[PDB]
Amino acid sequence: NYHLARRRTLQVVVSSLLTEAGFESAEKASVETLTEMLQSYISEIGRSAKSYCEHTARTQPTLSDIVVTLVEMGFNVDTLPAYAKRSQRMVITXXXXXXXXXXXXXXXXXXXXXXXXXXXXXXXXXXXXXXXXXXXXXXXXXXXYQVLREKAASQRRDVERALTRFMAKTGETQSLFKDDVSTFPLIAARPFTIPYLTALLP
Amino acid sequence: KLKLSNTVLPSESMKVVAESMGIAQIQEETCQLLTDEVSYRIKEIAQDALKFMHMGKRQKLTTSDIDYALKLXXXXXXXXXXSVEQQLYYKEITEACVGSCEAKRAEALQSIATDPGLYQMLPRFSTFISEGVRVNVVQNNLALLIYLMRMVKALMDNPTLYLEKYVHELIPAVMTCIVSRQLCLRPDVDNHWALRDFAARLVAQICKHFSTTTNNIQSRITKTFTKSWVDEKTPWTTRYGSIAGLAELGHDVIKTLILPRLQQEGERIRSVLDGPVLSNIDRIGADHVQSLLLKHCAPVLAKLRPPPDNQDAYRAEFGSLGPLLCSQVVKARAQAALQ
Repeated sequence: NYHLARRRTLQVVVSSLLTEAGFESAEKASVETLTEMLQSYISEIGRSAKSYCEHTARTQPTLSDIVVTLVEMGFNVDTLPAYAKRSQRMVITXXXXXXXXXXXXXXXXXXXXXXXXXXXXXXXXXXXXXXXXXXXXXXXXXXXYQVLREKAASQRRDVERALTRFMAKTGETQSLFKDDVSTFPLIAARPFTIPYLTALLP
Repeated sequence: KLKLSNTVLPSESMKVVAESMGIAQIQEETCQLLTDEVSYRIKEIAQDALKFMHMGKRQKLTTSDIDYALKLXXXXXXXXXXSVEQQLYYKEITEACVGSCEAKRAEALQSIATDPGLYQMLPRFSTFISEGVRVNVVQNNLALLIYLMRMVKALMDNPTLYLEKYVHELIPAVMTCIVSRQLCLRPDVDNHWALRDFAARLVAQICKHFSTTTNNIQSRITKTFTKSWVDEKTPWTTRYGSIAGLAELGHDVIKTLILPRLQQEGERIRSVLDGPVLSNIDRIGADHVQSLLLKHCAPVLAKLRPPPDNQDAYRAEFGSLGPLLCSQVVKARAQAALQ
């Protein structure tokens, strides 16, 4: 798709030479076919010089080589100065177009860890560890002995006070002050039948 | 499993092409065998050119290819989605969001927009950024706003990471930055209006992708910005964020909405201008807000109506638009002259 611009530049050259001729209208497919014939003629000149200058041990085609090539391909070269009086004096040179660029980027992590490791070749680019390598996750360590047993004894105290409040407000209640429903609702006495089987049971 | 019938051209059209040169009266079977033999030669040259470009190693055939062919009981501990290497890379991303160096800033913005298939430094990343949005709205710092709003911009331009499942904890954090109370200092509100320009510009990039499904995107945000425009006795930061959010939605959105709101907000202009006794923070605040929204709504009316009768167009726009609307119409005519 990107090769098409030079062929259309050759079409612009054909249109400029038709403007030099003086054609107002044209047939577009015939103009493109003559452009194909023109680039095949250029390739035929090139093939002639290619197979022509391999007859020497040298490679470089000179001016007289192209003279013998154009006489071989049927052209009177004596009109080449006079056609100059036309061409580079009556047709304005069109310029080419090539807008190439190199973009910039930055993905600077800090991880290499192997410049020239075991398969040692100093022509490479180790990318990163953020994309290639991986790791493993645990995400849970505390390991604090005194803090752990403080948490355990605090939870034991919480269970003590919770069951204390529960059966404090549940059952028979006699308090310390008058009506300690909120602060200290101590469980009142049951007294039951057989104390020794209960109070001496491991 | 396959049948390769002979592609034979209709011999009557071949007789039309023949008798265009005027040969003779032609029988059918002669042209039939001619189409047969020409089809054999065409398919053999086609096999030759396929051998060429399957040694040229392309599945497409150009003209030049056939031109060269014409040469003839306790469970185990859990593990997060992160690894240690990419969560420290995650910490590099978050601290480059904090990062004062603009070289580290552009490195972070390029890393977010050009890490395709990351997908696992996804939502946990975006989750307490939005909580970090919520805390920093309360903390009210313009620097953390412009860092996170450009960070969403790099998130939106990363083409592989689809937003669809993870939309609905990001968009209200964007809209929270739009509405109100971005007040670092009272003479330093000027940078916040460009933020609301940038934030509504992000919403324009949002709305072109997700409203094909259930209309949270178009219908809810417009009815939010409609009723926020209805909300009287609110600060003008709400009024600027609503209209500029509606301004980024498109040409025809403003054509529907600011067709009655041309003169109705012009009444809001001359309620502010020649209005209160002395409140210069709200005066200078509302004035350039009404100035910016006038000349940004002006290309909507310039594309709709012609720039004739600027005195009558000011009467059609409640006076206060003229001649700044006519000056923007002259600027729109100069922009048309540039084309």
